Amino acid sequence: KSKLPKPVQDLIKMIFDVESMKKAMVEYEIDLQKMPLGKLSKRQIQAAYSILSEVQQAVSQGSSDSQILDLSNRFYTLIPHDFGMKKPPLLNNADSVQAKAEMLDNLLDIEVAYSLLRGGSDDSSKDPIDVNYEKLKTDIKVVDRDSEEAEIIRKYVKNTHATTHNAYDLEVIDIFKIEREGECQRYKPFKQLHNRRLLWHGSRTTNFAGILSQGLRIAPPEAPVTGYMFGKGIYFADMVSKSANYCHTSQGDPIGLILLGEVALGNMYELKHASHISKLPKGKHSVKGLGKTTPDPSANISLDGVDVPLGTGISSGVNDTSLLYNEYIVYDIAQVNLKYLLKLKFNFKT
Amino acid sequence: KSKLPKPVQDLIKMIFDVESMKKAMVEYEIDLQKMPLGKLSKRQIQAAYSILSEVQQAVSQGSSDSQILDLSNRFYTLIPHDFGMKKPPLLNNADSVQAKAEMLDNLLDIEVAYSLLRGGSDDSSKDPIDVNYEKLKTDIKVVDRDSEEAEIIRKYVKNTHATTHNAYDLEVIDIFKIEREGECQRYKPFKQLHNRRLLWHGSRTTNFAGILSQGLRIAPPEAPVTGYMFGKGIYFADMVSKSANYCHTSQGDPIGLILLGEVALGNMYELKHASHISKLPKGKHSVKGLGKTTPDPSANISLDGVDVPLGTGISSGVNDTSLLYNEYIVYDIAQVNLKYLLKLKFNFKT
Amino acid sequence: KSKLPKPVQDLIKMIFDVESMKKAMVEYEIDLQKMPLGKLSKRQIQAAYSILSEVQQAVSQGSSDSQILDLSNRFYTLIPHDFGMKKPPLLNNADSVQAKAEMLDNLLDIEVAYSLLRGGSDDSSKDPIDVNYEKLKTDIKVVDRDSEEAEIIRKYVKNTHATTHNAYDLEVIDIFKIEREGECQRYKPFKQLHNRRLLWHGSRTTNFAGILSQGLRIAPPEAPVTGYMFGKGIYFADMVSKSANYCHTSQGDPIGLILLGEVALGNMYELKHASHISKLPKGKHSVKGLGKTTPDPSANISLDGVDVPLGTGISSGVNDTSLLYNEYIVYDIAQVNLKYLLKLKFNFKT
Amino acid sequence: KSKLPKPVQDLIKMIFDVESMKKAMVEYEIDLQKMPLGKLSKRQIQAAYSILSEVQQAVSQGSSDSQILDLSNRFYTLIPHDFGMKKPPLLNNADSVQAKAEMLDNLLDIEVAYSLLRGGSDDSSKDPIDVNYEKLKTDIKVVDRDSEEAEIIRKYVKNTHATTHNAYDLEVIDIFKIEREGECQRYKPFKQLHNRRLLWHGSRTTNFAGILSQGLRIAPPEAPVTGYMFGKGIYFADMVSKSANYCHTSQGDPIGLILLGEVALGNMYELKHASHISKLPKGKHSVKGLGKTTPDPSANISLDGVDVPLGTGISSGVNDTSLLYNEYIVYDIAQVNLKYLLKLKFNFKT
Amino acid sequence: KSKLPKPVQDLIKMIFDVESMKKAMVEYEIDLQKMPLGKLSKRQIQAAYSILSEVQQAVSQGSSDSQILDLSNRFYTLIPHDFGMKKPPLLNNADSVQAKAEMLDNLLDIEVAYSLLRGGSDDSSKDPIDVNYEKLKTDIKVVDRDSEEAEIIRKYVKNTHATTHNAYDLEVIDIFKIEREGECQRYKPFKQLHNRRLLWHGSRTTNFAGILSQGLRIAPPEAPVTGYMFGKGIYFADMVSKSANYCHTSQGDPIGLILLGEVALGNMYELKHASHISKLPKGKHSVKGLGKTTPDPSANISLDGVDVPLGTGISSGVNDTSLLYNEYIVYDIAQVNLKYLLKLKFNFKT
Ligand SMILES: C[C@]1(c2nc3cccc(C(N)=O)c3[nH]2)CCCN1
Ligand SMILES: C[C@]1(c2nc3cccc(C(N)=O)c3[nH]2)CCCN1
Ligand SMILES: C[C@]1(c2nc3cccc(C(N)=O)c3[nH]2)CCCN1
Ligand SMILES: C[C@]1(c2nc3cccc(C(N)=O)c3[nH]2)CCCN1
Ligand SMILES: C[C@]1(c2nc3cccc(C(N)=O)c3[nH]2)CCCN1
Repeated sequence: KSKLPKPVQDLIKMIFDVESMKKAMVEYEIDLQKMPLGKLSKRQIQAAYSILSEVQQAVSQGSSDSQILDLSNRFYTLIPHDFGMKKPPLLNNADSVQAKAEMLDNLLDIEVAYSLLRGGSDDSSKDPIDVNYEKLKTDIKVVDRDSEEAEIIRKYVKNTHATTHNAYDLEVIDIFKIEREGECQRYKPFKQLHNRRLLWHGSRTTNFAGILSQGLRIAPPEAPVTGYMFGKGIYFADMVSKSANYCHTSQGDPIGLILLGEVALGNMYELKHASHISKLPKGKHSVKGLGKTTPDPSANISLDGVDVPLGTGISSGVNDTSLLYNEYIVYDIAQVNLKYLLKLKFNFKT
Repeated sequence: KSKLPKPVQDLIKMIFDVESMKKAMVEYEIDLQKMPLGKLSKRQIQAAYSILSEVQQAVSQGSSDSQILDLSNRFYTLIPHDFGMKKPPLLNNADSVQAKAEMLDNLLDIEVAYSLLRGGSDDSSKDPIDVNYEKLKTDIKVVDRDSEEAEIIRKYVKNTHATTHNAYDLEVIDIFKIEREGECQRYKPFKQLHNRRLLWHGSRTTNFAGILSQGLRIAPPEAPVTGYMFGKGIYFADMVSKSANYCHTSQGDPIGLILLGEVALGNMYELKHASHISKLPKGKHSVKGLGKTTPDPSANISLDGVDVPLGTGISSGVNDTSLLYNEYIVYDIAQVNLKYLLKLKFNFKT
Repeated sequence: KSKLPKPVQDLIKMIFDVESMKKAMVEYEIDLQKMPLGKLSKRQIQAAYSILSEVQQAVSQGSSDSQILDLSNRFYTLIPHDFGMKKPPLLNNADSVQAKAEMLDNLLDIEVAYSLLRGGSDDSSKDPIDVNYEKLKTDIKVVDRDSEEAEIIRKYVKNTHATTHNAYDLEVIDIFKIEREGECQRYKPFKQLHNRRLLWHGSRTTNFAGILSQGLRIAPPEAPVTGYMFGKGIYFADMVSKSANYCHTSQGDPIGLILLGEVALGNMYELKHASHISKLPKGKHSVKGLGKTTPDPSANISLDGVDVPLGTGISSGVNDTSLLYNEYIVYDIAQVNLKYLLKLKFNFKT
Repeated sequence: KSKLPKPVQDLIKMIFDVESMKKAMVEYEIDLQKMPLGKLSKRQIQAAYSILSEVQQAVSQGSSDSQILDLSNRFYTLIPHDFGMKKPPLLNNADSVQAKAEMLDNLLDIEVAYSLLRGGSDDSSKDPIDVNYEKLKTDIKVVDRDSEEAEIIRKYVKNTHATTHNAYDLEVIDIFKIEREGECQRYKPFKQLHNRRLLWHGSRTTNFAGILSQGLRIAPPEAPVTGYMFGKGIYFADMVSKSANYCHTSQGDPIGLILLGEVALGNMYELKHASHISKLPKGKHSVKGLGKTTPDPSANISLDGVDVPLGTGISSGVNDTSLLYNEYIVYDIAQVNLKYLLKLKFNFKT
Repeated sequence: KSKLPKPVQDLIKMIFDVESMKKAMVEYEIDLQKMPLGKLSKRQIQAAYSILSEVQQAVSQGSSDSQILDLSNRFYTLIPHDFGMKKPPLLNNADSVQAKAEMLDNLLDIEVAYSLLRGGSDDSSKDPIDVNYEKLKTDIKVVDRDSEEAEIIRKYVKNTHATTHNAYDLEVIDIFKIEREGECQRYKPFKQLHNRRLLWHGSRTTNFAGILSQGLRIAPPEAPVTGYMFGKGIYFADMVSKSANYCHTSQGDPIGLILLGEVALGNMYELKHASHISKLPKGKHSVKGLGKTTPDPSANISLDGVDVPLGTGISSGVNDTSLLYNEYIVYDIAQVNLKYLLKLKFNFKT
């Protein structure tokens, strides 16, 4: 039987859960009869991305309908949604393209997870636990609840979580230290870059197999730009509250996963409103969206050079921003070093 | 084409939505491969109820396990849940039986809805809209947004909805007046009973076909008692906030349905803590669970004799109660007269 | 002596107050010794705008300093700020250009007001009150406190003002009905455009002479784009709280002015994040920035066809927006019809 | 049997309740064995007042103890408090004298009530209800719950009651219109004085017999001045929250009484901090203590000339005051016309 | 070049800023054309104080106008305010005299600062930084951010700052240890007095040159008494929130200065309402105004004998007070030992 610790074994079952994949798809109204899990394709998803981009263009130009109707019908022909009646919803605005793209993003990681869950040798010489674990290409270790690392992290979570949106309370059930294969050399260069911070990154549970196996990725060129406040990059927050909302947990499934990564920010280009760049000013190596709220700077803390902004949340200098929280973006995956993964229990106050 | 107004036509598509049925089942982790919608049976559900009751008994006695294991395995053999690994959850406590029973309740109405959605004559001499509408055996009319009825109702909803649990805001999209076949004579007697009130009753969208076609029903004898604070009856609230939580809506599906019914309460037996009776004291005809919060009595209002407690929520006399809201229970379905049905939009504040 | 009502006479003294102009300039650290009020020039302000735009460009490119230093020194040579020591602040980021542009905007209206306050015939055949009043080219009337108009407006102000940012409370001291010369024909066309709404527009008191005499204007081409979430246009809000923050009042001067204008919106292009367009999609005639909060739609109200969204503030459908409040933008001044002007007393809670 | 309405009969039993008198005395730690109700004397209470004033003087001078000890022993020799051990508390500070004076105030009205409850003819030719009612020398009438008067009053109570100190909620159980003998001519003069307002005045239930029979009175000369922010006068509030705190109700006895009186204020001398005057500036006829909170002026309302400030509570112009609420004081009892008396139910939120 | 640390150099530029002086004067509506900075006189300010006192007297007596008009005209003849029209405001009430006195207080320290900024030798043998520094006659040192002193102070600031008036958040930018010449011997005596506490004292930035050079001073005899709740003395608070409001910072200038001083309180005379004494009871050496809120006593802390009440804010025993916060007053400047000065950044939540 697996020599893996019990908490890791449970982590493995969580991310490679087929029922969870199926559930996310039905939550999207996708018809599994026509589009089963094993039938998801990458080229199919790229095609869908392209259509979405075309809708956004049609929307910006103000297409004289008809074109919007055909594009909409084309999208649903590729992504078989079952509605029954009322007819398929029309994709005629930014809000609509954003939702569909967010879905394609998730469906791609599910496709990635299903494709890994079915490879190599589906024999039993070894239990499914250790095999699937190996497929992640990531070394996973449990962090003792009573250590220095755990204390810092828990405080990070406890302090950057306030009451302004306290629709729930956070409880850390498990803390894992992580270092995926590949993310141990690639970073070494950007390490010779100042302003490295330990930041939060939340994401749907059904995307973690893809995230651990492939690392955080930047949206492909066929993907619509709408939905990314600061262009196609990798986003992080310094307040657990901001990231936790991307875990999409609920009273039904109050358990979610969240990452903590070391990101070599370098000189940050500061902005207060959405701006599509990806182009970056000379000398800048990241973007910091300025939020209304920020961790108490006096409470900052470090270690090895990586700053950890676990100060309680206070009002920042500028409020003339649309953003509520800080937001950090990098446009090179090499600037990111995934360090920890937290299994969190969301208790809703309701 | 259907002569029904557009809002009613939309109501019809909502309650007879197969994708919605399928989605509620997958949300329960049920494996549709083994247990498709068309395969749901009433006797199967009664059997499942019986097992649940046996678990509750085993739990109260403190069964020396083994018996709990076999009962648990028996439940999952009847209700095929797909877990993958970790093994099926053990049903060894009140909290566990309550969740499963709540599920069986919902699965029964879905079974009822699927069985109605497939009967009579699946021909096309008439569009599916009018046919399915007739299957409800309920007369449905739209209440003009600018009428007296609509004004009273909206205020009822606006005032009994506070900020203590404001995880969302309520918006009335449609208001329907209703009178199902059968619920027009049966009540006439209990009408000759004082203390009639117009109260709220929320419920999952997927249960409305069953509710409209069969009316509100009291739990069967095989059903576990755990989960019903005051025995097997029909529950109502006088604060929309209390009932709205049973609609189980979310950011994904922020739309829900809620009923308003006239209930001939008669003399109410007042209690402050859960009590399983169903037996009722001589001269009493209902139970009022006393809550910490209550609509402002000064703001009460009537019409035809039916009191409408739309006063804003204030602290009640007694707080020495566990209950947060008032709760009304009747043990005879004839004491209930369903009058209106509201389509509501839940806007979460998050 | 002036036949004007006392409240209008007081309004006149307010907007044509020289001490107020002088005070706004010193608040900007401007040195009146070098740059007196009478020395402000329009070409000087246009030049300053150009420099600011050049800084923004330098900032976006990431100019290798030196260029940033010379541009900064050029700006302060044109706009003489007295610092004393520490040296002039460097304009090397978006946040810096925005503040300076906001200042140039205000300084231009002050220049406009000073230029009107000194023209025609500074004789005394007529008192300064009626003369200056005429210079506004706007017909001003007092709205009786106990009328229908006043009631609607006050409710508009009372309901769209919540407690989330209740750093103050609002009190309407005077309500004026207005129709400036020119804004009585120019609009007639766009009146034949649907979706006309009565919206709020706040602004510094020292800008009202310019606003009444010239009407709301769209930023000139030399002006930096940074600072306008949706391009150079005319912005309105449907929640008095949003607009009131642009009055820049305080415990020292708790009195401010705010406008209510009828804007022929037409088809609104809906967005959730900043987007510089001005280009507009075919068929769209305005932009609606979607906020997290919005007036209760059920409470909407009209008259003559102009909708007045005085519903209390509730959570809107989407929160996936950066914006807190709704925001409406039009890119043609003819789409705007200034109707009322309110003198408001801000009571801070502190 | 009494022809008095039931609500008035209940009012009568409330204010002439001996058990209530006894209870207030034991709440004061007074030993009824030594000082029974029937043993309370007016001269005894005046003597006690004098001692208290002497303590205040000793406190202001900073008496070298001993004098403080003898005065303290003298007070407790007159007012027999049972402590048991620890010894009698020392009266050596303002806070101590204030509490004792407040007690003497209450004990005097109880003495007054007991002295009325035992006079004339304790025969039974008439029931105790009508007799005691007559002893009040006040004409009492019930105000129908569905009238104009009741509506105004209830709104007055509902709006001037907020959430800042919402340790309870208010419910009006009975509303009485009142006009005591004597207070129907005496006022006629001051009626020819502007600025008449309908204000709140709360007070312990055990003081109402004295208040109805003798009217609101100003503290006697022997009484300490400490405790009266603005000298010995008659105090009123324009926010039910302020007055309700002087009813001293609780979860045990959540029922209290509160008055509404018409007071001919005249020119008000405005102050922001305690000031002992009673001397009043020429032309002023009352004092208005300026509070941080005040009823919304726009919502003011009148009738017959008496202003009723039932506007919801908002932040007032000045916060540089110690006072939280407005407070009105008059130094001539003739300036007061008691109009209504409300029986209120306090529901604590706890 | 100056050997002073950079943070001290910045402190020096802050308090000796001429633009800041000019700005405070224009904020007062003072006409710099008539009353330039260099034209401010001490005798002129004393004269103005006298007039204010005369107005207060006229107000208390209730002067039959005319006298109020002449006094008002006399005040504005001495203090040249530019209004333009509407005419000069009438000084006919306590609220008016308080504002004017507060202004004279500030104008005097500005006069003091301008008089120091222009003395000795305006040569350049030494840079203006070290010269002006010497003129303060105060030894200034920077306290390392990571020391014991800094930790205690920051906690003092973080805990005595709540959410009840959280219109802003506090950030300590610099912490200076201070000991002015003279305040090193004078205190030695009162050090042999118990109950020494480290308390807060806020003040306008433009008053610090005067405060450091002359120390905290007690109002002169010609000064009005109105405005000083407990007579002319030196006031301190034990909750940073109370003192911070006297820094008069804003979104425009969110930076302020605040002092921490050791005050030898001795026996405190406790009061709950304003009381003009200065006379003090035998054995008492200070006054403590009792507030509704107070630092958690359990969290008290000391060092060398000086208590530091940095407990979080909790409800105090008595609420029967007008005061919201505690307030300490001493009537001998020798009882005060200025120890630290904090540069604070105010972040408004708005
Ligand atoms: C909306 C979007 C996003 N913005 C974020 C800001 C802070 C944190 C996260 C996170 N995932 O933890 C964010 N995710 C844009 C890129 C993909 N999803
Ligand atoms: C938990 C339970 C329930 N209690 C309620 C109290 C007030 C209202 C409702 C409602 N459905 O609107 C309630 N439903 C017990 C019976 C079935 N579900
Ligand atoms: C920041 C900016 C602005 N945005 C607004 C949104 C709603 C209302 C107003 C207003 N003035 O009442 C706004 N003003 C951009 C254009 C000039 N000032
Ligand atoms: C404390 C004191 C008092 N101050 C008040 C201010 C507003 C209302 C009332 C009231 N009784 O309704 C007050 N009572 C001083 C005079 C006797 N009691
Ligand atoms: C209003 C007044 C004042 N009262 C205070 C109470 C606590 C602290 C302070 C402070 N300056 O930090 C105070 N200042 C009266 C004397 C001058 N200003």
